[PDB]
Amino acid sequence: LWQYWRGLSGWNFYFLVKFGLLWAGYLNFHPLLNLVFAAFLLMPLPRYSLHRLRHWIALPIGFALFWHDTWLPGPESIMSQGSQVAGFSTDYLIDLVTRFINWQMIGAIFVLLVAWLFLSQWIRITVFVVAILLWLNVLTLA
Amino acid sequence: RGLSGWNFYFLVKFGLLWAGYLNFHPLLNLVFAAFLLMPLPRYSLHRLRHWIALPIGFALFWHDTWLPGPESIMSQGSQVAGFSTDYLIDLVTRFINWQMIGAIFVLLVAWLFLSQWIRITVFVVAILLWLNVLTLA
Amino acid sequence: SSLWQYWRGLSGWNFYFLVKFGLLWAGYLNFHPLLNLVFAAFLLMPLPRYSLHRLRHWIALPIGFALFWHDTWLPGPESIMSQGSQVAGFSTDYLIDLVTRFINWQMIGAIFVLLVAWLFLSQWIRITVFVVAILLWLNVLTLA
Amino acid sequence: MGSILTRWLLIPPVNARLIGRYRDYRRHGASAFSATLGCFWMILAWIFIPLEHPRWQRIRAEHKNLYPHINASRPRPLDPVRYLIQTCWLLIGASR
Repeated sequence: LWQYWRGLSGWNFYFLVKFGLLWAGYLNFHPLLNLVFAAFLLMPLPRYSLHRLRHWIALPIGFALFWHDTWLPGPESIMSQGSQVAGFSTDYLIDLVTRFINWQMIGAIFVLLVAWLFLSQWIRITVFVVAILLWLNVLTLA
Repeated sequence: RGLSGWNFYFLVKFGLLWAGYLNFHPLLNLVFAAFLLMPLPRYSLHRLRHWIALPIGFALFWHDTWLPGPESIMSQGSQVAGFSTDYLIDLVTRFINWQMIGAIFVLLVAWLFLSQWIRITVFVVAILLWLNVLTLA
Repeated sequence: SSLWQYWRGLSGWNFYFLVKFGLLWAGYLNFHPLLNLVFAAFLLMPLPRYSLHRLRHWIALPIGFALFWHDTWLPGPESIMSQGSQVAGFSTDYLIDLVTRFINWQMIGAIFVLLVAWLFLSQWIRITVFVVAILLWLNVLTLA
Repeated sequence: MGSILTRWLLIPPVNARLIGRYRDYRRHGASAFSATLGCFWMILAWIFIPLEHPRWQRIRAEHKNLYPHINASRPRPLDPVRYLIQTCWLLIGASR
């Protein structure tokens, strides 16, 4: 089964971003759910097809989980209030978007991406991600 | 050949014990563990043991849980047959702590990963022995 | 195809950052640590294709300039355009005098010395490691 | 560290690999203490460093050239520090 354990690949970056956001105070982090998700991603699958399937399944799940961890209104609230947003002029929407998007945060995420690309070659980032996840869970239980 | 898949069984029990969901009977579980560790030379005896152990393990786990005895369910089961499918689903969702399920899953993955490096049986037996000592002290 | 053959040091941009650090130290620059880091990250990003590298340099030049201008207290291009019509009325002699007053020959000489130092040191040491370390350090100081 | 303890704690393939290596270190004149520590560090390196990656393969292949002062077959307790220092040197003033 040793040969079938494949590190969190691109999902390492997903978690790093989450950690960064948690640290910045933008995320309500649910430690156990994220650990379960990580466990799901680390689970040893022998077949290449199962790996593809996992990636496909993991993408929506990861997104959902990320959203859940965010302070963002549920898709239901957006759908019910979305009809009010459709009446906003394009200029207002752009203004809202520019105010909402912190270009500094985007830049940080980018820097993190480059760092991750660079570090993933030297160090097993998965080990750290899992360690931090374990640690965060322990903190929530203590 | 070590406690193979039964290591996970005990780990789950330990986890539940720690969470307060299980009344752990240390002696019965030790005996069960001893039964599982007994060296059998033949591959067939190993299969038999697994078959026997499955009902015993389940019985023991149930016994260790706060769940109503099969007798109580059978006697009250006729009252549950009248419940609408929606109520049953609601009851089931309320009863199942999705967090616990997730924890068990995580434990499983951890166990699969660690079992490749370390003999988990040694730890399980050590904890069992320790828990028995605590109950006698 | 290990993305690795494609990691190239900050080459000439090392000098750009050194100059910035020197100016920051002299108190002439309001250094925005995160933006400069992002820029550095952009420059370090691994690109497999030679064409993408050329493109990066082309893009990086205006960005680097813009960022350098931003980090300086210099009036925004808008202020210059709106007040520029007032500067067009200045006699060539005045403009030269203003320029001579504005340009500190000592600072130009320092930049030149820094350039020579960099060319010389770059032969022995990887300056990129230092530039990135200082950038990271400056960012940490702003967060502490 | 043929110690009954490793036989009890580690699975047979892992134990066999560790013992093989340990013995290899002993054959090349490493003290028991140094050999154990070497095995420990290796394990740590495997855990944190993707030794399967083409980069680490190249570095391992050129180990004798890059780290002439460190004998891979005779580990010394301060070998990690030596690796760090040398690596720092290679990273900084080492261009020719």
